[PDB]
Amino acid sequence: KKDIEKLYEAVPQLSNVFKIEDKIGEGTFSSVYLATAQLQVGPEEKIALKHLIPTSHPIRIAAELQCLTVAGGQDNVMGVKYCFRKNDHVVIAMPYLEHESFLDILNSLSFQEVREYMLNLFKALKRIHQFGIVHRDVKPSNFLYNRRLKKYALVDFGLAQGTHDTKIELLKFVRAGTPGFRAPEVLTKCPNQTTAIDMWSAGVIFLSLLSGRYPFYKASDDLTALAQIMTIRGSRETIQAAKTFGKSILCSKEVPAQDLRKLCERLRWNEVPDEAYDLLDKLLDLNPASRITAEEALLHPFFKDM
Amino acid sequence: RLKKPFVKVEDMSQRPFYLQLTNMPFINYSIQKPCSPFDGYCECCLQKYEDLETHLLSEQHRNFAQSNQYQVVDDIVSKLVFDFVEYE
Ligand SMILES: O=c1[nH]c([C@@H]2CCCN2)nc2c1oc1ccc(Cl)cc12
Ligand SMILES: [Zn+2]
Repeated sequence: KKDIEKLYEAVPQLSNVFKIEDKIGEGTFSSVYLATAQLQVGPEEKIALKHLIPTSHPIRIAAELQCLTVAGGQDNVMGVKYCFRKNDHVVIAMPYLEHESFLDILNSLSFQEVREYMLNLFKALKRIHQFGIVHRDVKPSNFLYNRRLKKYALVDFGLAQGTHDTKIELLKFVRAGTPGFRAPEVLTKCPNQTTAIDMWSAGVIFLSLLSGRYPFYKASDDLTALAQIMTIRGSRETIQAAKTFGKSILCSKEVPAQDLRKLCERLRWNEVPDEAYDLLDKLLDLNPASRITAEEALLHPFFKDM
Repeated sequence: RLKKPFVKVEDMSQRPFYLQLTNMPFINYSIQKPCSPFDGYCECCLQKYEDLETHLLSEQHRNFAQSNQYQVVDDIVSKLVFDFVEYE
């Protein structure tokens, strides 16, 4: 309420255009608000307004906008309608999509709905990865899901980096995500981090969906998450994989790799196919070179026929 | 020499970092669904701040905030189509 007032004051032009109703999201680097506006084309429309923290470097602001303009608005990737600026305050106006809380729907989705969710996530990931965008903060709060409408939008390019050959110019001139969704090569600070790190994240999401638990890896720092990952995927397996990316991991307590089906079943629909756990295993590959890509994921037997 | 349990991470070509907890993570199946089985700095002024509001109000920030450094942002904005109705 006081936040709404301060936003209007920071970007005065907003009061000419929007009736700002409520704050619908908040992260380290932004707050997202629900607002109403009148379209010239006729309809009134619900709008999401994303106020970026005024400490963002202009290049960071610009790179996020460029992701939205170039890659967004298609294939379950959020696009941008307009952008408002007064000085250091930038507000991105995007279409509003009404959406579920992940906690709410988690234990109430049918299995077919689990597979539709994952299929549609991989469509969004394939799209951004085609442009050489590494999202770096893929998690349920950044993947909008309208259960009723079966609509999906991947959001928030505010932590993105480019691949070596990225098609988003500003990304070459480039902030840490949630520990629980970060890949082993991320947690261990590998200098080379590719699109594979987002595929790991999608596997953590899939792990929550199959086990009925969220947040799966509940960790406030990177090494705690790594320790939790080792109890799932195995310490020896993690130590071996980390070598392939130039990291030496020592662990005092050896813990075995878990069977994924048994893990998810004990944590948690009557005949989940082997293909689901096989796909999970590929998503949670400890080696980022061998980890499945979004394009490969879409062709996985788990998704015949959709 | 490190008290157990620990995790240690080093780059294979050289500064180590560590984890030490009372207990290592343990997969808890008995905890009920949906609980986990395991249950600033300014980029503009290139400086860490004490308080956000007061840092924004500082002449260092105000100066950046009002410069031409957001040209790169306005350049993309100019390419977008304004399709809302605007009131006076
Ligand atoms: O970039 C976003 N981040 C977020 C969240 C909140 C701040 C951290 N990520 N939400 C949205 C974002 O864009 C949106 C567009 C429409 C709707 Cl309904 C929500 C969002
Ligand atoms: Zn500053």
